[PDB]
Amino acid sequence: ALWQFNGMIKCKIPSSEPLLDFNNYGCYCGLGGSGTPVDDLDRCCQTHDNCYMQAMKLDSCKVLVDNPYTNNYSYSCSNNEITCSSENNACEAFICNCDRNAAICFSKVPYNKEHKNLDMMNC
Ligand SMILES: [Ca+2]
Ligand SMILES: [Cl-]
Repeated sequence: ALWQFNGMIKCKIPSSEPLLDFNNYGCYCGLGGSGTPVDDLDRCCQTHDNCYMQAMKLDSCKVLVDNPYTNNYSYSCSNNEITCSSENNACEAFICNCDRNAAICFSKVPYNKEHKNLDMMNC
């Protein structure tokens, strides 16, 4: 769920308020998306959106209203490393992996302030 994703991003980027810094960025960082990613961070967000789409294709998520932004899962942050838990069931585990991969991706790409609150005519 969004709560866990926020904490994962803070795990990798301890100075951030992720729900501010990484929402309404580019064409993809925020709910849904369109167009061509404007930079590698936006591409991280495109991949994450795609991962949530793939998740929802799984029968294990379809059985539970396991909507990735609201589906709680278990993970830890320790020494700024994210670990998804073996106690997660299949849908939860898939979402946790999507979120972990995106958090790591965000932490390894430039953050370009010119792409914050981008005009969608760019998308
Ligand atoms: Ca999105
Ligand atoms: Cl990690």
